[PDB]
Amino acid sequence: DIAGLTPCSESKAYAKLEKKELKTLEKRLKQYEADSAPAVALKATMERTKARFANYAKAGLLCGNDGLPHLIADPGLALKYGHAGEVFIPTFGFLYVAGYIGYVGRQYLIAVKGEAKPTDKEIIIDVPLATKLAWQGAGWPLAAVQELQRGTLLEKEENITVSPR
Amino acid sequence: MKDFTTYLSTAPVIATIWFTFTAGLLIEINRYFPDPLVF
Amino acid sequence: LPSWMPGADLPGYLNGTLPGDFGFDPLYLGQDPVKLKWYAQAELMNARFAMLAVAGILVPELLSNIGPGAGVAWYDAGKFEYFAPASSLFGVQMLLFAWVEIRRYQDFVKPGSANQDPIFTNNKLPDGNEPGYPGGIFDPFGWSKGDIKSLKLKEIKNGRLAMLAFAGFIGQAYTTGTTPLKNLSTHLADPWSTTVWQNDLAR
Amino acid sequence: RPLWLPGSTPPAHLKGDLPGDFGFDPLGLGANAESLKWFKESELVHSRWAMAAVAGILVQEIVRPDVFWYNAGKEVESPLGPLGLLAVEFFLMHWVEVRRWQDLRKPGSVDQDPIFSQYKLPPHEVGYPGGVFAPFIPGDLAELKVKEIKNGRLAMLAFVGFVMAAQVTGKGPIAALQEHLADPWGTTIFSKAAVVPGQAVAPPCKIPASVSYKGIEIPTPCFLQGLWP
Amino acid sequence: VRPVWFPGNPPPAHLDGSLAGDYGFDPLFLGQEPQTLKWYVQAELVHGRFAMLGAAGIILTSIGAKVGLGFPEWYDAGKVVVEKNNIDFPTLMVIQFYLMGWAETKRWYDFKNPGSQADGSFLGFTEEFKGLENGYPGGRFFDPMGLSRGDAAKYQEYKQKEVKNGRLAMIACLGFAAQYAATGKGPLDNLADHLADPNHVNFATNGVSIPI
Amino acid sequence: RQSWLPGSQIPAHLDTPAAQALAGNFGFDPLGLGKDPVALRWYQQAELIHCRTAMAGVAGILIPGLLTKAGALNVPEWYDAGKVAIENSFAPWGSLLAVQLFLCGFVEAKRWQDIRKPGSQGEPGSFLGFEASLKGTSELGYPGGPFDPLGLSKEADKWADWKLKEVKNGRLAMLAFLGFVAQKYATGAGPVDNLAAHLKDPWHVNYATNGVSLPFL
Ligand code: CLA
Ligand code: CLA
Ligand SMILES: CC1=C[C@H](O)CC(C)(C)[C@H]1/C=C/C(C)=C/C=C/C(C)=C/C=C/C=C(C)/C=C/C=C(C)/C=C/C1=C(C)C[C@H](O)CC1(C)C
Ligand SMILES: CC1=C[C@H](O)CC(C)(C)[C@H]1/C=C/C(C)=C/C=C/C(C)=C/C=C/C=C(C)/C=C/C=C(C)/C=C/C1=C(C)C[C@H](O)CC1(C)C
Repeated sequence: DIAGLTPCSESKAYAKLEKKELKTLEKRLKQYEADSAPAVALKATMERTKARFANYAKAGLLCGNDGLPHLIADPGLALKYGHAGEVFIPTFGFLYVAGYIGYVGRQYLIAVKGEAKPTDKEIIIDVPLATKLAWQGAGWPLAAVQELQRGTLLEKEENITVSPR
Repeated sequence: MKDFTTYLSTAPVIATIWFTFTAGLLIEINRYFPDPLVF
Repeated sequence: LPSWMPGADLPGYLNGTLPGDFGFDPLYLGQDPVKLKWYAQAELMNARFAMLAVAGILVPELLSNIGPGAGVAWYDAGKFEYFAPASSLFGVQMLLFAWVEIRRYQDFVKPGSANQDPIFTNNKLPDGNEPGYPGGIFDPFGWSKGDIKSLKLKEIKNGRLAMLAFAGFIGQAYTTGTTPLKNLSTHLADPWSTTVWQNDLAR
Repeated sequence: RPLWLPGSTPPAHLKGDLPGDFGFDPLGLGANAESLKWFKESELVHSRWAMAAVAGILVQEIVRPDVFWYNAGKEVESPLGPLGLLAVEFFLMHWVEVRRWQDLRKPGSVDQDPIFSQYKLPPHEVGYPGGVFAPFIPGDLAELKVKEIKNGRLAMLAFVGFVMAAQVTGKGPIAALQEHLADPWGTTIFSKAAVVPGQAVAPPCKIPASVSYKGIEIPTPCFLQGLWP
Repeated sequence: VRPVWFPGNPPPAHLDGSLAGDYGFDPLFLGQEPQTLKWYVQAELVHGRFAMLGAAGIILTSIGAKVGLGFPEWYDAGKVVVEKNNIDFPTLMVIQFYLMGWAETKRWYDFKNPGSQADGSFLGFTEEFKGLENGYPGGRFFDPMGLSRGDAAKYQEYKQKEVKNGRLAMIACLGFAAQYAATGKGPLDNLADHLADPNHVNFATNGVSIPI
Repeated sequence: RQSWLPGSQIPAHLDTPAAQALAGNFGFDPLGLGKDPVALRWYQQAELIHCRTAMAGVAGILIPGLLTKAGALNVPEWYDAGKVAIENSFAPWGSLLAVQLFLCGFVEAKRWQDIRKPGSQGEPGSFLGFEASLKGTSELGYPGGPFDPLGLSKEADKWADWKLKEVKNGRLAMLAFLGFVAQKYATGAGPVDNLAAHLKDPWHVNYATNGVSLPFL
């Protein structure tokens, strides 16, 4: 398919690796009882192994010569061959939660600078104000692009600068 | 009790509680959704 | 003031200027007088078409059981020939009612402005305009001599009764599967074993 | 002024104003006046239905024996259908009840006949209509109201006694009184059941099961059947 | 003056005696702040009222289970109701969430803004969803027989009785749970066993409560 | 006044004359998106456009989907209508999408420059004869002229009522379209079929039983 990679459900080293992990787990399994808790834990392990290999073969991942899933990081090639779930949807999910954390921290900083003890509200966290901003932070991309377009996202050149500049 | 809540509002206690919540949330998600790599 | 429920507190905007003003508005739908004007005119129009509907459902069935091109039930009037398909009759109906309906609406928008005949410009309705109550050629037999406080009230009472009757005919027909005078004949044959609860539980 | 306990004190909201006022309110359910008007009306209505009920059960057992009043609704027969009788009772009782309730909530607002505008009911008090409802009065209302509430309280107690005696013995009130006269020491509620910290015994229910009427299969349970002695 | 939970010790400064059931019992000082004490008063009343309703259900169904009526025992009652009726479990749980969340959220925002649910925004109702005190919502719906607006000292007596019966039913429900966890039986069966052998059938013979 | 929660505090940006005079104001901004008045103007416009296209879309779902259960209008399911129509059609869907992108982009840019400047699209000379009838009507998002032919917006004593009916029917149609998408992914049948199933057995056929919407139970 992409880059000479076969799909994992078509790959043979993928099936060999699945069979090898089952072989190691059953060689460890064959030295216990039946209803014993080590045997129960190893059968749960084998169930999770089979479920994991079936889910990775179901998700349409691409395997190499080693039988291991390879990820495709190109928006157009991923959206063309059905691989947006591995890099593209995770990167927009990450950027949503990372801007969430950063915007809630920025709103807490701006809220606590407007008092007579900003360092005291930085050492001892104002929990109601922090939870208020943490719930209100869900509209952070809209609020961020609005603060961008008003010219209030950015401080002017009243910043601290060195002698050189 | 007010002073005990101020002590619980201090920085390392909130870092401990919040990282316990975040780590437990990720642990719970990895238990009920075992081994996620995509989507 | 004859109440719909004696002793109850009636809405203050209802004053007896409307025909059949009995103070019945539990949902307070007539608070705005503009909406009350629209609802009064719509009550008149739905009531008069329902009176014509109940007459046109009763009288052919009242004549089908006694001693005449068809004795077909009222809800099977579409499956009859009528010298033409029903689509052409739909088109004719919509043209003539487009004319008449928009003429009534222009009277309701501007009262005293839809009175004279457009082609034969000597013919004219008189200046007793009263939107919803035209007069003139629409009262050809010289009635309205009475105050009409009484005749308007009889008109809205028979109209409300026929609106309830037509909501009847739709409901009774959709439940029993049959014709309303045969439903009344069953309720006269055995009223004690043929009730709404009897048939509903016989489902 | 006689009391429910001679020597005690009545509650402060009970003075002797209403008929049948003997100072009996341990829970204090009439300290609100707006509540007490509703409960006076409800007491009168429960008392009148219970008096008519005890009269019906007594005259029914006297006139027509081998018909058990707890099963008259089962073993009655009529060409009048059950849903037809229930529909007539539904509409006519909804009418009468809503007229009386409107007189309650608006005092003296449904006095006039709706069909015949000549006839108007005179001014009165709530619960005691008068007029055509009372064509004939023997004596004075200041004692007849007391007699009415006393007979009505006694008949409410009589009706719950009829229901419990019918569920425990299985016979009518006159037949159960004949049983208590045939064996007074041996046929009492003390003589049928007892609870001791060792063991407890309850009387068997004489009303069998879900009653098979004409396809409805009415379930017929006994009242608080796990809590009888 | 007033009887304290622990005779000899003075009561704390935040527990004065104005509240019903005020015995000065706060050794962990969980209600020093007046807003937190207000919220805990209302939580105590809600837990108590659910425990009274629950314990009456336990007792009546267990009486009807020992006397041969066919009532289940309360640790099997939900399963046999769902399985013997035509009831699916998660839809009944979601309908419970809907109704209880509506009512509960009305209670929440009347705690927050104290007279605000009597504005008429719910269907047309005004002053019938106004509260009387903290956790005492007596109008026409919640106090229909109307005992809170006549004989105020007797109503204070009823507040005292309500708090005492609620604490008694909370420890009774903790009872029923612990009794079932130990013996694996119905609680009125346990009461029958204690009436049979008081000296020999008890928690010192269950073999669980004291494992020595 | 009326609110989405009785007893909750109304946000201070939704309690001003400019916010209270808008349409459908119930104080619902818990995420605080409209604290900026320029943002609230832009979001008013975005709500109006999503309302109107959601009503038109949900009407195109429901009325063919209701009438296809009656006799006439054999119309496919709304998640199959694009395929059935493009089999019936003459053009490929790419060319049809390109034509609708150009034709929508023109009109959209007209609305965009009207949002930027209210008295903008009435330049004398910029249009052949459109230019006189392409100003606003003193309230942005509510144009006049060829839009609104029948003159229903002429009487001032009906005007807030028409506004509030529009914003309620629009929000309800947006809920309807999100429902159409959700039900389609969960059940696999059409929305009229979902309504027929909830009417046939309400206590057993719902989102608590479909095995998708809450899978913990
Ligand atoms: C980080 C840098 C980067 C690099 C090195 C690539 C590399 C590639 N892109 Mg990707 N792309 C990227 C980021 C990048 N992309 C980003 C950020 C986007 C979203 C804007 C895209 C959206 C995109 C689309 C829609 C497509 C590609 C495609 C490609 C492949 C061929 C095009 C090429 O050689 O242009 C060199 C790359 C750059 C100069 C970076 C800018 C990318 C621009 C914005 C898009 C280029 C698309 C191109 C015009 C389409 C060519 C069609 C092809 C059949 C000839 C190549 C592997 C095409 C493909 O699938 O090939 C099989 C394709 O259709 N890209
Ligand atoms: C049918 C219901 C009923 C109702 C609504 C009333 C109402 C009233 N009674 Mg009357 N009473 C009744 C039946 C009723 N009574 C019966 C059957 C008897 C004979 C035992 C009496 C004997 C009696 C006396 C001696 C007096 C009253 C008085 C009153 C008035 C004031 C007391 C009060 O406020 O409590 C309101 C009462 C209720 C709200 C009803 C109680 C409802 C609870 C929740 C049920 C508990 C009953 C319990 C299950 C026992 C049932 C019977 C048992 C043997 C099985 C009030 C109008 C006093 C009075 O007339 O002063 C003006 C007074 O002195 N009652
Ligand atoms: C005060 C204080 C103070 C200081 O500061 C500190 C300290 C000391 C800590 C504190 C104390 C505390 C405590 C003691 C607590 C406890 C609690 C409880 C027990 C509760 C319960 C509570 C309880 C509850 C609610 C309960 C409820 C119940 C219920 C509903 C039930 C139900 C049911 C029934 C009917 C039957 C069925 O079949 C089943 C069921 C379903 C099961
Ligand atoms: C307000 C606020 C505020 C605060 O602060 C925060 C928060 C809360 C976040 C917020 C909220 C939000 C929300 C809820 C949103 C939602 C929305 C929606 C739903 C939309 C839709 C929307 C929707 C829409 C538009 C839609 C439209 C549709 C359409 C056109 C359709 C079309 C069609 C048709 C006809 C048919 C064919 O065959 C197909 C198709 C093609 C398919």
